[PDB]
Amino acid sequence: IETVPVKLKPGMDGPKVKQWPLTEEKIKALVEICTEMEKEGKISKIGPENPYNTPVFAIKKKDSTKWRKLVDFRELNKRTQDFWPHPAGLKKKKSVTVLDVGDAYFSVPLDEDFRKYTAFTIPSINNETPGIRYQYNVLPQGWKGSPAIFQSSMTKILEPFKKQNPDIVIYQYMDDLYVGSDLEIGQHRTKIEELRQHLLRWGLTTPDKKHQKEPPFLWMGYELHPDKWTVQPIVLPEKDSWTVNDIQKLVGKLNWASQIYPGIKVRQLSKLLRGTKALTEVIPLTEEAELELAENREILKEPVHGVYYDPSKDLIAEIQKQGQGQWTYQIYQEPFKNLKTGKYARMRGAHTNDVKQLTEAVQKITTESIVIWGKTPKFKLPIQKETWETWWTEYWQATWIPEWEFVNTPPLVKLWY
Amino acid sequence: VPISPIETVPVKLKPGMDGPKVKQWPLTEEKIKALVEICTEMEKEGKISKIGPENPYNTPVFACKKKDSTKWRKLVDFRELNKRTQDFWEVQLGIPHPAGLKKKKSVTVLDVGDAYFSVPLDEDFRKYTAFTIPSINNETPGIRYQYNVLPQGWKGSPAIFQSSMTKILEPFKKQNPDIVIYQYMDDLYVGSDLEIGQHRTKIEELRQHLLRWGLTTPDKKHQKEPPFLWMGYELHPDKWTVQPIVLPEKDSWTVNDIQKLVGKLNWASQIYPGIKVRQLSKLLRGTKALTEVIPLTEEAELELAENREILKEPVHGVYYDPSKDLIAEIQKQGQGQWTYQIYQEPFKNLKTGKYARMRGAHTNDVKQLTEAVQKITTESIVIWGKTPKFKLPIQKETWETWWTEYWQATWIPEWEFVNTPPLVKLWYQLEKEPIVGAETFYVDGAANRETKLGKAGYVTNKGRQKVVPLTNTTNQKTELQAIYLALQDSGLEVNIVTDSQYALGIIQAQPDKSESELVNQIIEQLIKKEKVYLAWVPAHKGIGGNEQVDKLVSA
DNA sequence: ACAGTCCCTGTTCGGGCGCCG
DNA sequence: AATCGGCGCCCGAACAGGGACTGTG
Repeated sequence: IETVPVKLKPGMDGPKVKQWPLTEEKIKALVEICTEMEKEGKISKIGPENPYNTPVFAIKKKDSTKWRKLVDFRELNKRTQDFWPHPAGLKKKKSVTVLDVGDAYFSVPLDEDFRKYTAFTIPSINNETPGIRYQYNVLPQGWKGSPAIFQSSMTKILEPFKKQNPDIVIYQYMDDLYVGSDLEIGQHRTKIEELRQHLLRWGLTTPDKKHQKEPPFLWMGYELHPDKWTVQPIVLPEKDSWTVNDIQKLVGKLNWASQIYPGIKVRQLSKLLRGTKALTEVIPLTEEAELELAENREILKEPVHGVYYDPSKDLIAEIQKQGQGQWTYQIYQEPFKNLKTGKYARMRGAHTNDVKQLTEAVQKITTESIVIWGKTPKFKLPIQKETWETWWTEYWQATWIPEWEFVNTPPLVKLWY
Repeated sequence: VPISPIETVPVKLKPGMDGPKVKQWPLTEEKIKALVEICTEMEKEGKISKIGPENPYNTPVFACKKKDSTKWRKLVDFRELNKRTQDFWEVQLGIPHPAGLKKKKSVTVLDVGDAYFSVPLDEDFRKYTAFTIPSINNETPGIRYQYNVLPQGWKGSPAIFQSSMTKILEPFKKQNPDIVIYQYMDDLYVGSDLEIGQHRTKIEELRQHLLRWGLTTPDKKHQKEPPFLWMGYELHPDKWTVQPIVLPEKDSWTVNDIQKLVGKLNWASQIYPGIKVRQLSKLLRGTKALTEVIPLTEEAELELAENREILKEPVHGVYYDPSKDLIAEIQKQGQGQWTYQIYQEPFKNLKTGKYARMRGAHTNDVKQLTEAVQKITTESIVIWGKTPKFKLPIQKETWETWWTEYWQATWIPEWEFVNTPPLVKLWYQLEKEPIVGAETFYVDGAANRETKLGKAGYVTNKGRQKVVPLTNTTNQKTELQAIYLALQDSGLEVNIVTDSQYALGIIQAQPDKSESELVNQIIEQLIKKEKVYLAWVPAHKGIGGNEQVDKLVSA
């Protein structure tokens, strides 16, 4: 099998990203994995004359004890050449199952002139030894170009199964295969096992999970049900008595919401506060203000019109920490033109680990963006950079890694929950 | 001893570059005679070859005394070749720390003699390492040489030697999986649990293994007996300490001297608990004149006295036990300063440290405590590969009310409370609901972009008003100045309504210290109050007193 | 829309300490 | 001091980046 020539995009060098410290638990898993990969010729040792590096770490698989090596190929993917219809019904299916088929890439060799850019360094506890560096000889998991080079082989493997089951939607994104159907949950999981055995005739799938029936909060990114995803509307308070403070909060909330909803009006409401009154003073709503409020309630209840996805523009996701384990998020491409607004609650680290929560929320939001639009959004994380970099790898279980940045947000997002 | 038969590392120049053509500067006769003796020796030994006029490159050469040794070190100013040499990925990711060493029955420390001069250099790259040794008589032309081995001062030499040493140790390390070999540059900490007799047998097998690869372990540099001098530490069998620290004693100090004092005090803080350098580093602000003399402030001298006081007594650390839990305890020493100790058994510290970084213009003790917990977490992963259990001077309910009310995601791993004052507290708390029977203050401020003059005032529901004129200010400062006015001219319970997200986000984060003098004045008022409710309204929307005060300050 | 100013964060570099060649 | 290389840490400061506010018709 001859290799496909791969180039970097014009005027860009390879990645040069330092390796971050890893726990003994993770180093022992990586060393075991890589020693076996070198034996089967999938990777090979290199030296410091290769000036490129990409961070590596290990994750524990979904409902399993085995480890998966994850490379942070984000920088290489930005710099890799681009190669050459998204199923709108996949988000309409009842059940959708995510299969890690990344192991198939290790059977296709990589262009020799390109392997230098896939270099990574395994660290050692207490810096006992220098870093041991490897590069890839085969298509690597997590690389943008692996699914494209393997695309021809993937359609060939799936074509018999897709004609035997034409009612099943099969989408591919990086290492993961998204399998959607409208069957019942039990008959659906059997069809997934049918696909797993069909793949075994060609390429090996992740070892099955310890559970055959959905265990509590262990199949979060595995068995997802898109037809039950709900959008979070913007709501206004319902009070019998309103104070000056209550009306000020309302006007400020409505005035901000007027950037997303055109028909929002605040004129008759601000008239009620025309004096210089005390915050606790009760203000009776006039007939004009009650109608304007009731009309704003209607506008916020109807969905927004004329907001469509642009495949050329990046997706952006913002998350707000609302407290009590609840997180609100919005996915958009242009400011105030949201493609989706959702809410997440009851996540692991129940009532205790904020970072484990945010890391899980980022994965489900990303999962939703892959299912709906086939892209991954750039995240604006409400967390300190060092707080996140210290702990996020401990709760990650996805095969992809979205781009993110960190922001210090003013606590006036009280407009979503 | 022949040059190592290990294969050279392919080295290239940067694309479209040539070699260095730097002329040799004059040298003193003491260094010339030392360079000649050295060069004729390492030509016979093969490390160096003579070159002719075909080689058009050159690089200046000098020779400094070896660190605590009578031998001369041959150094070359390859600053021009390093700019033209390809980039490398350095494999040395950190420095080994004694606190991460486990207990072993037998310990040996080795040292490779003439380390870089044992590893050969890529044949194609040798032409660019040309240098000239100027003779005593200026009529004689002088002998030009090139390098056959890794030169000292070339940017690729450390990485290539490190990579080469690992390949040489790999067969021996695989043949003996139970022997621990800490490899840093050319110094080898070898540790095993065998008996002292069988251990010396394996050390000789290791020394012979390195000798076959052209790496001599001289007897003068072969340590077989505790205490061990390793990486600037003293490795006693059951304790470890830092080699003697010498703090300079001077009547007048300069920037350079303070910079040295700061560094050595940092280097001592890994095992000496309580080192403070905030006031000594404060003297480094603004002055870039390196030989300028700085008078020691009262706080700096007091701080130096404290450091010298705890430095006269020797402190030792313990080694690591993988079976026992890792524990870290933090204390708040000064303002913005923290110290911590990592141990397994109480009063037997593995290592100590300090965190004193000011993150942000405005912060509180709870933020800094969480920043120090993060720094310790990372440090523990590097040394021991695991996260320690924490003992923090903060109440369980104090932290619970902070992380539930803060808008950012903040977390601290498993920790327990210790009642070691001074404790970490929230000095004030903003009310969640407007206070009944509290005067409501509508504040705002404005400023001119060119004139830099501005106003700041308030209006109340009791009819009380105020407007203060300000000079050399900004929009952000006047809205902060307006809130300061409302806090000044009110009782112990006040409701404040601002239109400034900037001012609101600062106050809502509950800072207790700030780089801004104005914010610190606001903080002092907020701790004095009993109930404060801060509200936000959109500007220019005809709302309440916000409209009244906007016209007052915009005029 | 578009361009400034203000303020804040994060990155890099200057000095220092330490290891070693 | 002139006069080198690689790594880690600290602390102080220059430079860049981004978001909010304000001023223009």
